[PDB]
Amino acid sequence: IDAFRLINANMMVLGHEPRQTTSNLGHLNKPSIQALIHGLNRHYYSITINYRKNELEQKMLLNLHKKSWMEGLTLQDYSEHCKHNESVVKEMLELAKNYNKAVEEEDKMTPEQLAIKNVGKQDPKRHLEEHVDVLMTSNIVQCLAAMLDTVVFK
Amino acid sequence: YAKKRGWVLGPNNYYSFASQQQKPEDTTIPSTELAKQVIEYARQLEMIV
Repeated sequence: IDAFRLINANMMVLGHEPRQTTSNLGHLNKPSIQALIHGLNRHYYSITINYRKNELEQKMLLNLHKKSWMEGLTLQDYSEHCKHNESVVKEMLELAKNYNKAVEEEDKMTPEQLAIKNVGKQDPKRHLEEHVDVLMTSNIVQCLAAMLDTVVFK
Repeated sequence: YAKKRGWVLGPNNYYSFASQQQKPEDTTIPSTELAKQVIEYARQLEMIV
């Protein structure tokens, strides 16, 4: 979204965009190439946009578009949760065997060059513990919500 | 032992009472401490950043 304003031709011997004592002109956009090919900057000029943004409209649009009350202690119970506990471990086994491969390799093939010529978003740390995080977050939030429902409901 | 304890000779028989416990167990009642025990796991993973 952008806003504009038509400039005169009477100031052809003077500075079009007659701007002055401020340093917030170089912000918000440099004049883009797809827009200065047209009447920028000799027919019209750009003008800055910020938003009259306030509380009681910010919070009612935050809290009402993304909210879940009774969902916060549901279970998604175990037939697909414990199934997903198989779904990650299996390739994590094979990716651990791939983690075995690079570490027992450990050759002086100029190892700062050996690490940089095989960046692949791959085994040793990238395709590692990322899975360990997902196994951790899924099982704790499952089991902690399970113990609370025993506590709360009788 | 008749005056200190029981063990009174009745009809040629000593009576020792049952010293048996009752064992009131649920053992899911470690639910608060088990929910507590999960919390310091995720705490010690995080919080050192």
